[PDB]
Amino acid sequence: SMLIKVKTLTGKEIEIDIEPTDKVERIKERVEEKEGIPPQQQRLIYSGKQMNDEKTAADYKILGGSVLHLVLA
Amino acid sequence: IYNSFYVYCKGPCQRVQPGKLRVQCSTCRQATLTLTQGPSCWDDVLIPNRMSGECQSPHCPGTSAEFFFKCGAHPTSDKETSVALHLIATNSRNITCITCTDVRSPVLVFQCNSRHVICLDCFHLYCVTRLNDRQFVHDPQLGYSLPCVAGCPNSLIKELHHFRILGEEQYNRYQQYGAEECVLQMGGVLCPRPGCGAGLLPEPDQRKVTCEGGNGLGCGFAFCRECKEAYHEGECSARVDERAAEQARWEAATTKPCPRCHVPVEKNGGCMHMKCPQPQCRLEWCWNCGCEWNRVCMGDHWFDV
Ligand SMILES: [Zn+2]
Ligand SMILES: [Zn+2]
Ligand SMILES: [Zn+2]
Ligand SMILES: [Zn+2]
Ligand SMILES: [Zn+2]
Ligand SMILES: [Zn+2]
Ligand SMILES: [Zn+2]
Ligand SMILES: [Zn+2]
Repeated sequence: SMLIKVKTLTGKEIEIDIEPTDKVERIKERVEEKEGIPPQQQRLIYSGKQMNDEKTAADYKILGGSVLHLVLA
Repeated sequence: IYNSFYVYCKGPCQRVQPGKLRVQCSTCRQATLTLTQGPSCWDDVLIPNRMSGECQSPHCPGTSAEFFFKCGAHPTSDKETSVALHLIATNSRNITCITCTDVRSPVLVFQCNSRHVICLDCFHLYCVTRLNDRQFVHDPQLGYSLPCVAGCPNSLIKELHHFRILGEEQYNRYQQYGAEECVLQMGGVLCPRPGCGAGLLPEPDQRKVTCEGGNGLGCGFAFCRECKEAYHEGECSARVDERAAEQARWEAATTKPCPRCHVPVEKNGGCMHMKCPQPQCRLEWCWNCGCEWNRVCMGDHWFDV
């Protein structure tokens, strides 16, 4: 119900549809389902804040079209 | 018009605009929630599950309010929302800006003890200059942010969407720098290859960093942490005006009669929904406008300061 972008520091963008009530862990699963990166190697950062897997996108007040940064561990 | 609320319209406006407060049931997400009481502060409309109500939607168990904001400058879609920028306020007291000293509106008011005020033009300048100078602060909890211009303690901006005032491209730049700073704070490193700038989290054991990742995630360059050159062998060398600040303070620069029965009513926090405690009148009115309570007053100034 909400489109967001997942962006590497390299500038590769991955468009993903999410529910604002979805947990950050569910976001990582969607990244796996289309880029094949295992969630355990994914670090999501929003506006400099490392995101909590048990928190929701709505907790960060992320709106449609906004960007989460992905870093590989 | 009195506007209590300002949003960042990412839509056609591409700027800070006066906003409209709306409320729905948090369960069915319909406009079917009759609030127990009106909101009186920012906390009431920003923190989930703080205010209660009765949902009128058939067989809905919801008793919780979900508030949202829309830009009030443009004809909105039903689904769209804009982020509320709580630091911003109409400058009704005609306070001067900390930077340009001019009287402007709206203004951003920092949450420092001095409640320093700055115009949106000067706030933009502050943000742009600080972003270039790598002077943004990385907080392990609050993210990538700035305090009050004057450097007041406990003034770091918490609602990071305030930085949208940078504009779309500069905001993206702000978010890239935030992630970059976050990586460095996590003990990681940035790939030094021009056109890459990948965020890599190696161990302090392995100082053999390979830019791992395919289909545009990594470049494959192998580098040494110290020099930021190709993997080496072993160890190889190879200003705020004082008077302007003083004047730019929100605060340092009770009851009201019923419009029908002139009997004094006391305000309930910041809520502008007033009900007269006089049985023969009991008028429902707006503290600000002095008209009968309506949906326009709700959207524009349900509560204030
Ligand atoms: Zn707008
Ligand atoms: Zn409902
Ligand atoms: Zn100014
Ligand atoms: Zn201050
Ligand atoms: Zn690289
Ligand atoms: Zn070296
Ligand atoms: Zn009355
Ligand atoms: Zn009113």
